[PDB]
Amino acid sequence: SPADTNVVPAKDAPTTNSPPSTTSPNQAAADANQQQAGIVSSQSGPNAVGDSAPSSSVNNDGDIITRPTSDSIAAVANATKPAA
Repeated sequence: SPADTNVVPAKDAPTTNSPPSTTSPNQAAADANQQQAGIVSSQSGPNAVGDSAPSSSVNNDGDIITRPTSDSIAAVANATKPAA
């Protein structure tokens, strides 16, 4: 029974479920993933307490991004263009 014999991490899996948050990026994501898996809260006790998941917002550096790393470089760049 194929399409089962071979299952690999989905496209961009690290941070798929990760919800667009500005409060606790990781916690918020370690939860979308939590409910996502279907694992009820009351079921996993101590575990689902202090935990993080890669977040779709957190970006590669600590900083809690609010838009693509690229469109952010684009902001700084644009805001600096003396009249040719």
